[PDB]
Amino acid sequence: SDPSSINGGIVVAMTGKDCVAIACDLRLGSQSLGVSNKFEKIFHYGHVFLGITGLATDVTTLNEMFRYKTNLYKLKEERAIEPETFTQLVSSSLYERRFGPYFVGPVVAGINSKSGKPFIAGFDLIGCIDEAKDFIVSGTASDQLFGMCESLYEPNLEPEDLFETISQALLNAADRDALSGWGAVVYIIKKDEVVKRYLKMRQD
Amino acid sequence: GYDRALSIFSPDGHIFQVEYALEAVKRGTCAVGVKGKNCVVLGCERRSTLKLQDTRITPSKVSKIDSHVVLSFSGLNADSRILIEKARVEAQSHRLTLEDPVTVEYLTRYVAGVQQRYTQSGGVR
Amino acid sequence: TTTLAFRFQGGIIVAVDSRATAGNWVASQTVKKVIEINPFLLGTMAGCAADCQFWETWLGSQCRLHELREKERISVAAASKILSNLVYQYKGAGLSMGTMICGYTRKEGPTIYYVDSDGTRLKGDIFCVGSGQTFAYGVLDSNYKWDLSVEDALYLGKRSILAAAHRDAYSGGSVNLYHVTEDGWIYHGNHDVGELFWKVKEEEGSFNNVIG
Amino acid sequence: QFNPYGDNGGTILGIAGEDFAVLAGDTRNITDYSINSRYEPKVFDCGDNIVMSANGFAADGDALVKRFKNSVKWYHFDHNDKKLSINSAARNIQHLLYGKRFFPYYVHTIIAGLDEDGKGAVYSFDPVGSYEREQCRAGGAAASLIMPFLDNQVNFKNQYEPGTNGKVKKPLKYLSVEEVIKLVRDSFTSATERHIQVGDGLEILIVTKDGVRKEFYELKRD
Amino acid sequence: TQQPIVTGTSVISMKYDNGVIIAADNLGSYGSLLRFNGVERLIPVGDNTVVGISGDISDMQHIERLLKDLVTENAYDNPLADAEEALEPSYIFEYLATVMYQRRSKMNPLWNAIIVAGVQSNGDQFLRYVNLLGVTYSSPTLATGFGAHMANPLLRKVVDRESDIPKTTVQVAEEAIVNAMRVLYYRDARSSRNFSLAIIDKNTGLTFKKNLQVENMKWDFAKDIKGYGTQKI
Amino acid sequence: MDIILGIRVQDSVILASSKAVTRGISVLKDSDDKTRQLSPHTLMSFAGEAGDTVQFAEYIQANIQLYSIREDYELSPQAVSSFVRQELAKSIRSRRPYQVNVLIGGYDKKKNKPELYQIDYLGTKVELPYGAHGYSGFYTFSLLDHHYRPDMTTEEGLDLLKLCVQELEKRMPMDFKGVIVKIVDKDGIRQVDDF
Amino acid sequence: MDIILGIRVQDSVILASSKAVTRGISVLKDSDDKTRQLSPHTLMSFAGEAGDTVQFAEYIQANIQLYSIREDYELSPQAVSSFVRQELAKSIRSRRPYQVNVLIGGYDKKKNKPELYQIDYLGTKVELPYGAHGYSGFYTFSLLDHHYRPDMTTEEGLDLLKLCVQELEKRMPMDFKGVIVKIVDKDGIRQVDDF
Amino acid sequence: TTIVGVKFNNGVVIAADTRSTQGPIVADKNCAKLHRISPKIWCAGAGTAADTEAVTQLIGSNIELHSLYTSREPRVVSALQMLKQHLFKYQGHIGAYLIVAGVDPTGSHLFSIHAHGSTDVGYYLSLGSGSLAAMAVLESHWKQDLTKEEAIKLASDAIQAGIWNDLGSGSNVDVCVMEIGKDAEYLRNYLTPNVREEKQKSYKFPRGTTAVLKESIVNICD
Amino acid sequence: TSIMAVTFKDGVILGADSRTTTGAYIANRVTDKLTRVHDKIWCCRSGSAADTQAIADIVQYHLELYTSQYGTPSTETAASVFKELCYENKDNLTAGIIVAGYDDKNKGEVYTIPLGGSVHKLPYAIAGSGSTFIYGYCDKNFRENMSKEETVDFIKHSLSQAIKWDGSSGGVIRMVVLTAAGVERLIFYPDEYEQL
Amino acid sequence: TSIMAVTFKDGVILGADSRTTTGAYIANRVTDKLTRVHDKIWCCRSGSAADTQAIADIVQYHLELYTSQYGTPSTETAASVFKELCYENKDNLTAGIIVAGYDDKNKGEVYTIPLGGSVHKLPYAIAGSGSTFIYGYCDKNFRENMSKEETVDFIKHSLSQAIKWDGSSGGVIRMVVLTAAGVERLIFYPDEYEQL
Ligand SMILES: [Mg+2]
Ligand SMILES: [Mg+2]
Ligand SMILES: [Mg+2]
Ligand SMILES: [Mg+2]
Repeated sequence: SDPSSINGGIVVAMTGKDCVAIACDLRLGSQSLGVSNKFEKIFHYGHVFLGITGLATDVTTLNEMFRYKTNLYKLKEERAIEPETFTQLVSSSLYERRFGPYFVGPVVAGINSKSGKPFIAGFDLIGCIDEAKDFIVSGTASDQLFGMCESLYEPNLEPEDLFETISQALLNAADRDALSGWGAVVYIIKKDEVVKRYLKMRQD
Repeated sequence: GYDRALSIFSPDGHIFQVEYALEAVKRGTCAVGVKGKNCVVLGCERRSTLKLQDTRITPSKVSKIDSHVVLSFSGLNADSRILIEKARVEAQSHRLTLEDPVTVEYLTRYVAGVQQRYTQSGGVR
Repeated sequence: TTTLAFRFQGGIIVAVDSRATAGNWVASQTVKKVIEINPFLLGTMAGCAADCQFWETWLGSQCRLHELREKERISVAAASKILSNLVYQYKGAGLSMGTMICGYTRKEGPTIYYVDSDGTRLKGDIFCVGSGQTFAYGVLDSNYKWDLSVEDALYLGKRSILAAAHRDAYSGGSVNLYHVTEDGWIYHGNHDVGELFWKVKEEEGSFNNVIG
Repeated sequence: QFNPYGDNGGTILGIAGEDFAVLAGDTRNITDYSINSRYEPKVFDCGDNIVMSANGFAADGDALVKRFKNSVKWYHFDHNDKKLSINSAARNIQHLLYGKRFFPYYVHTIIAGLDEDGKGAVYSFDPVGSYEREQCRAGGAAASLIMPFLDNQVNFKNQYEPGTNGKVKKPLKYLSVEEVIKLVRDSFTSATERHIQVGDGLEILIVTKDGVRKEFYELKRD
Repeated sequence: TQQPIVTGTSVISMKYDNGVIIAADNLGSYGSLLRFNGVERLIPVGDNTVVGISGDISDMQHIERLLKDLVTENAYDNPLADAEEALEPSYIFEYLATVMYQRRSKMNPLWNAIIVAGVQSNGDQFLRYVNLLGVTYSSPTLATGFGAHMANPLLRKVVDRESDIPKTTVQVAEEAIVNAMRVLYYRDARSSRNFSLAIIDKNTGLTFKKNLQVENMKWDFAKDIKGYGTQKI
Repeated sequence: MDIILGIRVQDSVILASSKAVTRGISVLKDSDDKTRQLSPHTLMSFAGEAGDTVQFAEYIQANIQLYSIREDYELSPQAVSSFVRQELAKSIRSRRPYQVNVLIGGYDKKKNKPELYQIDYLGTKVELPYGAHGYSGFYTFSLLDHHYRPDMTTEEGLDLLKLCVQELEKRMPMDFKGVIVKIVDKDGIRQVDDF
Repeated sequence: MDIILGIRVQDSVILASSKAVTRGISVLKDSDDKTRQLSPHTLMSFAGEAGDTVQFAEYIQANIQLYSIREDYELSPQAVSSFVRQELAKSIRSRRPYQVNVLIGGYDKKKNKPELYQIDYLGTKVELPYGAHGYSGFYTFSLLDHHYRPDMTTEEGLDLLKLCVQELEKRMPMDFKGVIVKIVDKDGIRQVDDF
Repeated sequence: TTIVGVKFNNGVVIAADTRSTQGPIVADKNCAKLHRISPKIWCAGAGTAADTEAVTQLIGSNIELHSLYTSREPRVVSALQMLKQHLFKYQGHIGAYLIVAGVDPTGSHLFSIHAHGSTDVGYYLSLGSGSLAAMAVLESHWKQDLTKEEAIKLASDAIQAGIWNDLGSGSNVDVCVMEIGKDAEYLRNYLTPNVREEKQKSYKFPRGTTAVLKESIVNICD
Repeated sequence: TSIMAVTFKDGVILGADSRTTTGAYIANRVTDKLTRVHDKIWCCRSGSAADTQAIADIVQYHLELYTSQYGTPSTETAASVFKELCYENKDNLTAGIIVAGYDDKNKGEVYTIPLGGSVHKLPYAIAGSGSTFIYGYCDKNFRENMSKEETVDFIKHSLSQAIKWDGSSGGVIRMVVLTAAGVERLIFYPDEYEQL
Repeated sequence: TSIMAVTFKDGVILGADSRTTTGAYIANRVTDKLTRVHDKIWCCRSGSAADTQAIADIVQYHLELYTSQYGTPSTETAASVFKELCYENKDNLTAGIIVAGYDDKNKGEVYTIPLGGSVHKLPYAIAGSGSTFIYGYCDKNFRENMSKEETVDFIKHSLSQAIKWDGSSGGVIRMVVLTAAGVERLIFYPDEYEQL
């Protein structure tokens, strides 16, 4: 009965040279039972990408909530929300439920359309912002991801090289976690193009 | 506890207590075993100095150890009961753990082992 | 863990996985969950690694002492009972074992005994033990027949572990196969689930739930 | 109520080559959020070309190593100075661990050396005595950080041959002592960055047919 | 299963170029009550070892008796008891460490943290720690209780690693110890002003100092501190 | 309340639900229909805490029927499933949550496609080719992984379903008294009377 | 281990015992014989804690067989039941008691009468015309109170037993996979192969 | 976490380390723990990270509105009073432990605030897991009538003590100096004594190493 | 904590130590436990620092508002406001407060308010964890209508012993003198009081 | 309970109250808590009455057997035997014993043995629930080498205050004087000591 490890799953985000990457596994289970291998944990609102790990009902609920809020933002502001602004919105929304929190580990990723600066961020379940140049990790194999990212990561990687680093970080972290894996998706995000790749991995 | 080594070697290399136990066997009533092609027969002598006996209730010379094995003897009658009891207990213990009754060789090996133990244990004859 | 063993026309199939877990941490993917007691006796391991590994190797020593003393290979029944009587002495102390003693002898023929740490001992044709036992049962029962060939039987045992490795989070790594005949046991290799899954998916047309 | 166990932190790492083996471990000893020692060795030469480390609760670790060292000494007395093979040592350690099944040594044990064919060997144990021979094993506090990195770099897991449509795997091969030490040093520096109980110093024991050699490296002290 | 009743607080120690220094205050606390004020928690063994003990005082007194008996036992049938076959710090430590671990393994510990400071026969400095769990470790600076949190940081600024030991004199080392004892008196609620200090040098031998006091204390700044926020008067 | 299964085939969705209602050491009923028609082409089966299951199912039914009348229009299975999920998502953080797990089998008339949604009491929604709640999945999922094909007919889906029930009847500890099978397709919802 | 029944009729004792062996959410076996022949005219069925049941049954069996060999004589059902009771009476105040309930069905050759004894794990012995252990009694006792007659034949006793099994199969929550029936009479112990 | 506050001649200085933990794992190796309540009133937080940030931002927002309303520069006692009444109302459930420091028309101020709502005054303070290591330094070297440069040294020395001796603290030292009559100077990464050493190897993969099943262009535009 | 308030000829004196502990750690060794709620009405705080600060602040607010409307409040009135807060919120408070004040009519007065929220007017009062060790000393040495110097010596000697035996008490001895003359703050350092 | 032992010029004096309570009920108001383990070695008992009586009886046996073999035991020896019992059986005992005795060589000596079973030789000792209230008074008023009359007044005044504040203490004040002259029993009633 630990909300953060009932459904399982992982998200990882990295920065590169004029680009960002965000990736996640596809597993959704009920403890030992694998239920779905199509459960994607990454969503996007305009050009800002959000990955969410943890309790699957809250993953879904928060996606619907941030879609709701970014749509109203766009109508009123007459422009798409930026990663820096969205990060503050995620934090505010999570802390609003301080004593009844969503059991999640969100990860923001994106490129600022004005400045062109690659941006990533992570949060704890009550909204504490973890800003980072290098990488952000979340989920039931976060320890494994921290180890993989710390050793494999180097600054200023090109999109094609960054893809290999983030993919290998996720895959090998997932294979050392029982509640993660069952497929994987990787988003490579450039200033004005986004490539989505499904990875081949072991299905156990 | 009584520890005395009763069964011991002599200068000539004999254990007299074991050899004197054989003399007790030589005194006992005769017992014979003959095995055929599809059977075994155990014959036993009963001395005829004892009349007015009750043959219904008098301990029989041949004793069943299990439903498939029997034991006859010659020598001290009281001593034989201790071996027979131990043998019967081992027979049931074997069925319990091995899920199979004892072989005749196994049962013999057990009884023989008990007899041997009493030739080099303290305080026993 | 997922282990199985079933009886059929051509003897006994035994199949296990190779994953070891400490909570949600995958400790190992290359664990030997079959113990080779002797050329005619196998033992499967589920539950606590140390309990299974220690006591089943101890069991082999006891089986060896039996054939020295009795000049005859121990029966599957007698071997299984030594283990079951041992764990029964420890009942309540916290041993965790789900084991299957499999073998062939002249008097018994191909025989499988299920033995666990709370003292249960059962003879049977089909058994699956472990966290993924239900997944293995589902595939095994629906495709099982007595008149299976040795080839089809080996595959079914392999396919049943694969099914469990896929669905059960605490089962995986690889599949270890064994076949037991009148002549003894025969090892049929280590099969990595990483490659085996895609091979089976393609050739069989199964596993449509997965993104191919 | 009295708690007989404690956590002394630290992490260990064993890798097996073709004709050699390494057993590495950091020299930091901790309790809670305090540092007890920046240099307290926990990888030991036990004789007969066997190196051993029992990481976790240091008191149990020291006790186990001490008992195994003593087991080697008596193996020489009782069996005409015969060399204790790595496989025989492994089985012996299982009985030491399982002997306290109901009051366990709270340690992850790893031993390293050469097998009877002269090839590199590493054996790893759980607290209660289950063991397995492996090419690769990380143990202790930062095991979860280091182990998946080893799967990727030592055993080449999830790495396919470029251009083969993910059909042909990257072939397995033995690593040189130079390449292994690089992976060890990079593993420990990475662990030192992301784990608070890991740091101060790194001590590596290398085992070849010639003997047991030592190497020491500084780690971050924060 | 125990609980400590009458307790002693921090024991602090460090190595210097020619030997070791160890110190501990003279208090025997009874929970929050500062019950006993004349308690010696540094116990010399021979002329080359000082054992410093914190935690349960009843168990400390038991350990005193064990050490006292060890000296007696070592002298039996031993013509070289005051020479080559005299008790070393390493012998005394290993004995205690064996006892501490045996007692924890029987779920009946000696509720203590112990530091054995001394100088070996070959001139090498000996400094090692053992506690109720049987846990042992060595370091250029060692401390127990609050001393681990507050003294070690100050002592490690003097001797941060092995190579700093030859560069550290007895004057500098003692000053750091005395300074650490003052800091503990400021910040440890179960500490006293009165303490004992022992120096084991390879040349000058065992120097045992009793009835030392914490002095040169800064309290004057307290007069200016008023209220807890807004209060001006 | 125990066994509820779902299989989405080529042109229909098949729901199978156990007939047993057990309280204590007594099977009180052996003909219980654990499902409610939410709309002509949408069916919801349910299982969980006693009382809550029916109360929730009927509450949803009323809301969907209210929507149908108001707009003179049938909501899509996707729309109904999202509504149901949200209600369960609200419920889990209430004073006393609905402990009810559901399967929603529907035929989308606009897409001309069958759809099966699995939703647990936490509000965890997933679209699946086949689904189950409770201990049922531990046997059926592996069986369906093997035998299921996406292009199967309704008759083939029923034979596949028979294979699941047989396995459950063999290995399940409790007697669930068989199942009621219902088919959801383009022509609506009908019950298989002989199973 | 769950259902064990006993019915003493005119000239025999009939024991019916369930075939299911369940562990967790899996029926591991559906052909388990929960009984041991203690002597040619005495049969004991058993149910309770896993491991203990068989261990106890076989221990008793060995002791009675040992007695048979020693005296070349079969103990009466009353004598065997008293021995069994005493062993359970010792057990309940041990460090770890045998959690095993038994029925002892025997035919006394000296009295020419069938006898049925019900003994629970506490060592509580009662001689009865019909008996049961566990939840079984809550259904069967009332049924037998109604239909049972003391002068019934073996065939009538089997039909009465069929009526009990049917009621259990209808109202019991768990699937116990039918029963193995054995008859104890003057001619010894035999099994009814088709039930 | 290690945080300190030190008063001097014409102002006050605060300092902090830059390690953010997640149990024994280091999540952020260079987080900013020094927060702004108002331009010349800064805050250092320990305990529950979200609570320290949320509470400092809320009071900072209300302080700004108060400053606009009163046409006056915000006072430290106002931030202190607003923080402690908010924290007290939640009875310690908001795990915010702060060191508050700043300058205003009344002078220079230094306070500590605890989660339950209690406040303290002082010339030198320390909070966090490394507070005892830091306070040991402060009790050794603090004196009356410190200069700006002496205070910055003392403060950063106190943080270093925590960085080296406390496992919960690490990486860099941040400082903020608030002097009377001057603008406050925030010194991000004032010290950087824990630089990661060059790795022994580059783990840049050959392109094509990762097996792929599907590629697709994602539409982010309208 | 060791706190006390003593009435004498010219008025009243409040006394206190300066130690605040978190377990065995001294969080503050120079705490000011003597707090003003009005010009010549002060209090000594013991128990939860969060609770006693919150209470004292609310009382200070009430007495400031009282003064604006009705003029200077009596010491009894101040004690009544403390009591009202401590009594009505007794389930959620851990506060042991001694109230002391000087009127021109009533002269020096002392009220003690223990955990439950009862009120007790006394010639002198002692409270805090360290007070237990000086019940005997204070009872034997307290006299009514003492001089200023005698009352200072009494408080100094009393708290010196409380500090000596109580680990939770220590640091400096702060004192506040309340008379017709005005308000005087006194401080006494360890080197003086320890060797009494 | 309120118990104390005080060394002085001519020897040592043991003092104690006479109240034994079961909760708030006084089971015995005239208890004798001063108990002889040898001619001129006595003890004051506090804690579990069953435990302290059992211990004192065993000690009395050991010292009687000691005397038969080795002659008169020292006060240190008596304290050692108490300690051995209290320390080795610390898990099953609740005993706080003060040992006091007179040698001709060593004169008056006092040893206190708290709960844990540690031993502490002191010029004077106080123990029992009521001792907490007189740590301050005793520390300020105790002098070494007092006369008999001065030591009697010290114990009387001290226990009077302990009794005054401790509900678990009361009744009469019993005292036992140990000198070269011999053994003298003293008793003091409420009407005398209450109004000191
Ligand atoms: Mg995985
Ligand atoms: Mg799996
Ligand atoms: Mg580190
Ligand atoms: Mg004090």
